[PDB]
Amino acid sequence: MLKYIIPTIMLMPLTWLSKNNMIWVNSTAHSLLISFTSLLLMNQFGDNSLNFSLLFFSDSLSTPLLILTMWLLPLMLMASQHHLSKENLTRKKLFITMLISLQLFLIMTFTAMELILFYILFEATLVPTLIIITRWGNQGLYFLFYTLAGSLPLLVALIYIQNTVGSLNFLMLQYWVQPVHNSWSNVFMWLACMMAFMVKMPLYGLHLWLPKAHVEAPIAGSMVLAAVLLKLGGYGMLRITLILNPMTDFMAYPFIMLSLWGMIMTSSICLRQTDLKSLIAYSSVSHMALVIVAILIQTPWSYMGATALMIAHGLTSSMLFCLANSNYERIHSRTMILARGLQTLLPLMATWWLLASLTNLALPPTINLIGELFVVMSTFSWSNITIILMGVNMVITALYSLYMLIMTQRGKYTYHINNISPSFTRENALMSLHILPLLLLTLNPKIILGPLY
Amino acid sequence: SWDKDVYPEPPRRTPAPSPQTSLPNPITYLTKAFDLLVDRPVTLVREFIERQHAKNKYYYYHREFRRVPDITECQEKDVLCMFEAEMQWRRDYKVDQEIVNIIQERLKACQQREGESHRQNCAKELEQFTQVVKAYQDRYHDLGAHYSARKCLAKQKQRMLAERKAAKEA
Amino acid sequence: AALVKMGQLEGWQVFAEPKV
Amino acid sequence: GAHLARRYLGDASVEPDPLRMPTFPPDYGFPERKEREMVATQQEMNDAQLVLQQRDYCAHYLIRFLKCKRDSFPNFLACKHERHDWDYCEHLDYVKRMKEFERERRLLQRKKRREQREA
Amino acid sequence: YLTHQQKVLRLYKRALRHLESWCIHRDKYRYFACLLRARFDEHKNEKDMVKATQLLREAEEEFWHGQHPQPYIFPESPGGTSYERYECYKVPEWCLDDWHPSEKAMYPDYFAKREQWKKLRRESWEREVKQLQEETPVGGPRTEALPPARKQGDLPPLWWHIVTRPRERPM
Amino acid sequence: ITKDMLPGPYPKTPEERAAAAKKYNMRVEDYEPYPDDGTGYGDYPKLPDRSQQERDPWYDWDHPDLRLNWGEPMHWDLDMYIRNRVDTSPTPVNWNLMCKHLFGFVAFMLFMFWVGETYPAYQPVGPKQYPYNNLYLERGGDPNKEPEPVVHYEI
Amino acid sequence: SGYTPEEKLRLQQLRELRRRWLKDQELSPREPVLPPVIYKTYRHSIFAFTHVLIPVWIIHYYLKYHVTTKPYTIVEKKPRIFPGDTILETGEVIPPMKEFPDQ
Amino acid sequence: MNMFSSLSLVTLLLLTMPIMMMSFNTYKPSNYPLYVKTAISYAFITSMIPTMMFIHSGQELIISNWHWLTIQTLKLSLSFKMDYFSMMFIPVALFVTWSIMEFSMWYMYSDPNINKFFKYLLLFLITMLILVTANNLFQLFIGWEGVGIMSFLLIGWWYGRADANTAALQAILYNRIGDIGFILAMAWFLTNLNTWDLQQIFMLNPSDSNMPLIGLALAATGKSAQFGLHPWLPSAMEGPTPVSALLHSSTMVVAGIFLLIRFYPLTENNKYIQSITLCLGAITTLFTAMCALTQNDIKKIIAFSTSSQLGLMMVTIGINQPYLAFLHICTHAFFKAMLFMCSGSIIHSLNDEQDIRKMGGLFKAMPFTTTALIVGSLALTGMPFLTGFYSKDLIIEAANTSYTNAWALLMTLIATSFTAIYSTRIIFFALLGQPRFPTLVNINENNPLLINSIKRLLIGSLFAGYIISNNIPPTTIPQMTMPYYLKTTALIVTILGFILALEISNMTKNLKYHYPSNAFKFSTLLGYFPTIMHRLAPYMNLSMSQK
Ligand SMILES: CCCCCCCCCCCCO[C@@H]1O[C@H](CO)[C@@H](O[C@H]2O[C@H](CO)[C@@H](O)[C@H](O)[C@H]2O)[C@H](O)[C@H]1O
Ligand SMILES: *C(=O)CCCCCCCCCCCCC
Repeated sequence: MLKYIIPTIMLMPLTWLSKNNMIWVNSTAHSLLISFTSLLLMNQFGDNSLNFSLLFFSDSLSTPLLILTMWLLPLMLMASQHHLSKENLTRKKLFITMLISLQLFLIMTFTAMELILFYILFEATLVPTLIIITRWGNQGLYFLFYTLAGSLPLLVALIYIQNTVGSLNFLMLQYWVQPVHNSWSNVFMWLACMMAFMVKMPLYGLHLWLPKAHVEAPIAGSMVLAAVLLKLGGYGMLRITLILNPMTDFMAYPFIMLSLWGMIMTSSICLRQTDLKSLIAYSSVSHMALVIVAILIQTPWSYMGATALMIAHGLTSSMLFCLANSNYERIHSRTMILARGLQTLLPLMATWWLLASLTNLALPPTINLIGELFVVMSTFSWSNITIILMGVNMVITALYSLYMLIMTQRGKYTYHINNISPSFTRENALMSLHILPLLLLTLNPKIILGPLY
Repeated sequence: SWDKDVYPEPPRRTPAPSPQTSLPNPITYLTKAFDLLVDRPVTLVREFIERQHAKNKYYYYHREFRRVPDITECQEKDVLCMFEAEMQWRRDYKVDQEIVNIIQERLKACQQREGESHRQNCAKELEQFTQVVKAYQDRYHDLGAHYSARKCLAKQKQRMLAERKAAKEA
Repeated sequence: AALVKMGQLEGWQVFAEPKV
Repeated sequence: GAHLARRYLGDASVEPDPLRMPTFPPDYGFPERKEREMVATQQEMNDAQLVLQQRDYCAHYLIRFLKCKRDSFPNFLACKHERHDWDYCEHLDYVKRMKEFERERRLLQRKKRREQREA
Repeated sequence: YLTHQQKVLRLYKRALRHLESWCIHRDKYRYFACLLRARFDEHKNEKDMVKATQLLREAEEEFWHGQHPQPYIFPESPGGTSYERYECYKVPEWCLDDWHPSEKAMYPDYFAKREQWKKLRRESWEREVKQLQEETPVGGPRTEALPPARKQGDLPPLWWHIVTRPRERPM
Repeated sequence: ITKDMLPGPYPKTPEERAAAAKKYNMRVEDYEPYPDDGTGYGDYPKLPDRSQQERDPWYDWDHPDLRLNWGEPMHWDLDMYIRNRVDTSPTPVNWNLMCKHLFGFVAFMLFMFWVGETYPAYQPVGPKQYPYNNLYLERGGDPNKEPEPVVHYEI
Repeated sequence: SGYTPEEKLRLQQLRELRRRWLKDQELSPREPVLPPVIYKTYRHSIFAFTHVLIPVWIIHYYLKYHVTTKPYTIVEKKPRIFPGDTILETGEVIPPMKEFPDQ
Repeated sequence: MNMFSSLSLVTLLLLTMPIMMMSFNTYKPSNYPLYVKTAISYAFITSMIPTMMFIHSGQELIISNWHWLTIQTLKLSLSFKMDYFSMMFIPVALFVTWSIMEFSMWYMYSDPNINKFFKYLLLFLITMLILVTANNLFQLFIGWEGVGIMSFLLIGWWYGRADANTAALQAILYNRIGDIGFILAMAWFLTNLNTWDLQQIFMLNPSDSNMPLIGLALAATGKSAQFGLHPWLPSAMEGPTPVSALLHSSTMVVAGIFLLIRFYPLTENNKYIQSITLCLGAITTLFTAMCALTQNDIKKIIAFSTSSQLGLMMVTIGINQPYLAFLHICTHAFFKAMLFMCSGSIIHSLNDEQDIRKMGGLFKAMPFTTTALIVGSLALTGMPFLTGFYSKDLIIEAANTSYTNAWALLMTLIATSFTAIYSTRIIFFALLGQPRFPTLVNINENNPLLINSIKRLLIGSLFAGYIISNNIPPTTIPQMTMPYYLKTTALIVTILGFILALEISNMTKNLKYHYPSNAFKFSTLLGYFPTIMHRLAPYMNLSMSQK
């Protein structure tokens, strides 16, 4: 992984040593080069993972997340450079450095071979994230609750597992895993191993930090939060469930119920959301509830669907935040009903809205549909009755996805808004860089299906 | 082009035309136009391409994996032996998936080929599909996403003990 | 109370005696 | 038809049940009944790829028609007589089923008359 | 909000239109329309305004019973089949300011005249604002009626978005 | 905008009512908060539960598609009452009669279909006859097991 | 119930501006100022060549040398065989049916 | 085989070319609509060659050209089923679309987005041919949901109009409820069988097929607007008239029926499913034919006519005559598409007036539109030997003589009489009587695009049923023996409908006041289902979502 870690580090000297007006040109050009080289990780074998060294490895699960992570950095730079134009040079460079350090932690987090190394990097990602959202945001209980009920119990459980098993290396755990027998102490080990990831997904009932975070965050913060940071919870659960069997058989039930019901609740809430960024944030809770279900029932089909859903959602949700940001940069408001009939004024940007909406409601054969379908098939075997809940969710999702399109793009334009300038080349390029790779992945879906393929 | 034993096809029997009309058959005149306009130029282009491939002939091979000891022969917690047994089991698991795929394609081709008489004429293909699916189910079903050679072996022993217990009951 | 009963059954140590 | 008014409004005991019948031995009141002869063989119907519901006691006329329809292309009007032979054979087949219903009906009426007579 | 007269006349029109929906044929509608007028002409000179209001109230209850469930609607009226059909085609005039100069150069005569209107708008604004100040009682307007231009050379206050509104068939 | 112009807690004394009413551009007589229960409406006005479709379409609204005027207080559930969603307009048929007529029709049909199933129409014919033991082999029957023959006779 | 003199006057003044505005939407003669059976057979011929012949060459090449070279990619329903038919591959003659009863 | 397969695929590839060349590659904006119309015209010809080969020898193919994805023991390939149903429907769909596109060149002439309109119509057609040629459920699902999205984009064509957006979202809502059943069938087949391929499903031929077929029936209910999920089809009249012609004839609405036809090998053996589809079709055909009796919008009458015919097709499925249901699809496409184009001819000439109460006196003023309308109406009502008689008449005979639910049989016969009444209603109020339209007469139908497009469908509505029925191989044993009162029932009840309708339509000219009965109001307001349901359910869901 050093071929990716070191060049990512070199983005920092590049940004700080660049000419005053070239900081966006240099960082974007060179982060795209790093993203290009990330395709070399697709050297995946049918039996073995790609094991670089004693610290880092890459299987079919972390590879697509790594490529998504490295693709996002250049996109985040384009999305940010307009609203940071008036910031001074040193604060521009500090913002870019925060994005680079977040990529550095992320690529190591997805490739850490030892779970305690994963945990340390998994928590370091919050330092640049909180700085980004606070220092460049628009305007306590959850930090305290999350650490109390998530981060700290996970640390104790991992340390306890290492004492008992003798290792936390993931390859070693694949061969030395022992069954988890029923006991009250094992019930707390199970919860301690999962609650930190459930909060970050987020699990329904623990999700209200996400709409709040998205409302305050700048565009880059929302992009990485929606595309990659949520998937740390999914990735962590996909790994740590290896050592939680067979206790997951019954411990999953309350969390499956929360997700299956949470799907319909958060989808329904999207119909009544008055703020675009909140609507997308609740849409992410609904989509991620499918990933939680898929991880918990742990079947070969549910894991392939979960991997595709995480990748597909990352591109789609990030694209939707960029679309909502392009409106905000004109009308300076997040309210969905304020600016209507925008298709009359911005015809091409309306096409992006349509394509983003179509992937959001999982139109076949988008990878949004493939991932969603695989989970629906797997949960039907788990219990035939689940098809009703999954089916209803598909209906409501199409309703709010098209409601968002109809409210903002269709109808009559708002008379008094007269600063709707034509879409810049920067914005159109930003949208096509989300949707083109997303639609191209339909041609070769196998590379985002994960290691169970 | 492909092994006719792995993907068999019964001998073809097309009946000779027996026209009982005097109107010309338009499909015979469209066949000659197709051969003249579509097939022949396509064949010529391919023959040119194949001549170039003949000039430069090079080979690729089918990888052969030697057999290594099964997980049953591995000592507990011996990762080095477990690693090779586990990797071999995964290769065999993937091959068995393609064996079921081959038998499913035989069955599907038979259904289309036999037409309205498929229920009677595809009995052999259905029987072979039924048996292989059973064997595949016994090996691999219900293992879970975190499947392994260990979990497959544990499933086998559970089934073997039940069979041994049922043999005594009889 | 529930935790205390759980620890009594499972033998959870509050002030564990040093061993290693 | 009228036959439904009898079963549902009148006495159903003397009306045939379409799902159950025949409820009498095929030789009752019938000294020496010849079997139906099948002209087409199983291989012929198999090779012709007749639909299963078409593989009845008229299949040989259908096989003849399907062959003529194939040999007369593109003349899509050249097999009227063959089409009619198949159609007429099916008409005779249906009448046979109409007689089976009528025979069962009279037998059920006959059974009713005896029971009264025995009573 | 509406006088008694305005309510009697609005019922008269509404009753006739619903009658048209029933009768369909023009001779039949003409016959029954004259009978309906004779009913409105029976109590035209009702003086007792308590009696008149009772007559109107009963008339409206009779209308509700007799109305057509699917009355005729002019195609471009609210609820008609062409209502707002062409709204997607109405682009506000301020969008022309954002045209690329190469787009503007295809219509030199048009965009020259457009400058004159923009100039006329700018030079009139102060006088329009002043006129509304000196005619508006303290506390703000009591109604939404706007005044005309009272001098020569003045334009009626707040005219821009009425005069330059999109055409009803903009393409 | 300032905190004085933003929504506040439920008003207690009448003086807060007057200030809240002026904040929402309403007269004191029209202003009425939601019930001071636990929902969290605050002092946001409770306005008539009517869809935007009921408003006069010919008036020059500042928002023609929403039929709203600038500065006018918005109904709490405005996004539910837009013209694309819930309509509450008067109907020519009373609501309760509509429901009874519609339910009565569906109930009668479902009943008659049940009757039609229990007394099905059919023609006076015996079962259709097939040769070769009711096409035992064609229907996929086991060729090694001998089938108990079915025999059909002439009539 | 008519216009007041004030209302009449404002409408007249707006009417005059609106009609002048509408007249100004007319294009001048030079606008837009832009920058710098045989026929019936040619289009059908060119269209047939570019949209039927070229695609069919590509598709026929694709099917003949890449799709039909793999097993079970194009599966035919086997031809119907009627009594009396002759099989090309083997020359086998299919015997006629029995003799029918008179009907 | 080599010419059969190459021409089958070039038919589909030819249709995607005008979409592909939209990316600046000798793209002539000059006349893009004419370019797209020409592609449909050539695709029809190339699709006639495989159809002729099938008519001749019954040749049938499966083309599984591209291997897309393998999920363990489930191979997914792009596979095309060039069979009976594909070979007959594709030429019919292309022929009708060819006329609708030529009609649209005149109807949508002034629309500034004429090019985008033809792109959407072409996409609508491509996604429908993916549906009908699909050999696996996943590929079918692509076409299934593709037509639904194109309906949304075309129903809401005039996106500034709030009712257009509401109708477009309504279509998505009802269709997505049906798609619950579609994914239910996909989940059951994968789990119980091990496939999404039609060949392996029919080879295994499961007996406990109640759950998968209920799912498929639910999907058909939404897509073909059967009772319960029906309101969206009449609301789809918000779209431009050419959209309704394509939506209601050779696309979308018949996909639901087509799905059940493709699975007849399973429904043949499930009498429980046959009962359900029979009853569902009978209530649909009767209920919507009743609604059409009192509608005044000429497009709504024809929309309820389609729902009534779709109900008849569903009845034909429930009596185990999948091949007669398919024939009705093909015949119905010819004259139902023509009727919409005749209505658009009237609507255009009366400056977008759609209320028949404002028409009248058009019989002589529009002689060619009148001729097509009468021909179309007679075909719809089963006039002997026109296109509609060659399917509808057989369906009634088959139902009359089947072991069947008696109430369903009765409701179907009454709906046949109602077909004559609302057909008489259009002709009476549109063509006859005296002009009731405004005084500035702009009636003009002398446009070659208008005449030619209608003319080709008029020829179809005369001889297509005869030509098709005399070429298709027999796959059943038709019932040809029955009493005279069962043989002529369709003709009699259709004639009584005309007699009854003429009496009622002539009563409207009397100088007598007219009061509304509860039955009249029930018919006018569509049985109140939209009013109660489209206010109650949105309220209940939206009101709980906020809290
Ligand atoms: C194919 C044939 C189809 C036939 C369908 C027949 C069944 C559907 C019609 C059922 C109507 C039942 O109606 C039920 O009783 C009456 C009217 O009848 C209604 O209630 C009211 O109706 C009318 C009008 O106000 C009054 O005269 C009556 O006094 C009152 O009861 C109820 O709200 C309803 O519950
Ligand atoms: C006799 O030949 C059978 C066919 C006649 C059809 C019967 C008409 C419908 C009967 C309605 C009764 C309703 C009871 C469910």
